[PDB]
Amino acid sequence: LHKEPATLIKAIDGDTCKLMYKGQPMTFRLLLVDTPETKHPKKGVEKYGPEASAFTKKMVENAKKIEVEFDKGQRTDKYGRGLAYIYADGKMVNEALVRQGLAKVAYVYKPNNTHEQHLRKSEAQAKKEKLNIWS
Ligand SMILES: Cc1cn([C@H]2C[C@H](OP(=O)(O)O)[C@@H](COP(=O)(O)O)O2)c(=O)[nH]c1=O
Ligand SMILES: [Ca+2]
Repeated sequence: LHKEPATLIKAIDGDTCKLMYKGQPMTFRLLLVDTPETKHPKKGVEKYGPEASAFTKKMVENAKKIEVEFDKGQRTDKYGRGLAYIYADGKMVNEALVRQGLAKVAYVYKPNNTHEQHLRKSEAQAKKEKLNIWS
């Protein structure tokens, strides 16, 4: 994979944000994870939804550098959102959330699963530590 610079435009929730990428603004959705909903009426405000949003917001707003790393398959989803692993000062936001029990590993669609095992190992640790979503 290969990291590329991006500039934060606006944090939306735990797993979705707006970034300036290659000159253009677009919304990104974190690969392989799912933070709880705080927007869609069908799901309502789910437990830890507000917590995941705050964690992500803090993490991306305070970073000196943001980088996007597309996987080997499709780079956007059906809603036109970029699908990537996002790094804040070298730290993967996707992993950070999973490690804290603020996201579950989900939407594993091959071949966009390069970091699946890494994320799963962090999810298991969060589970055994009974963190947030796993408490
Ligand atoms: C992370 C991810 C989400 N999605 C889709 C699946 C879900 O579609 P449906 O909404 O049609 O079920 C939605 C989940 O994202 P949200 O967690 O942002 O809702 O985005 C992908 O298509 N591929 C991905 O890699
Ligand atoms: Ca979500």
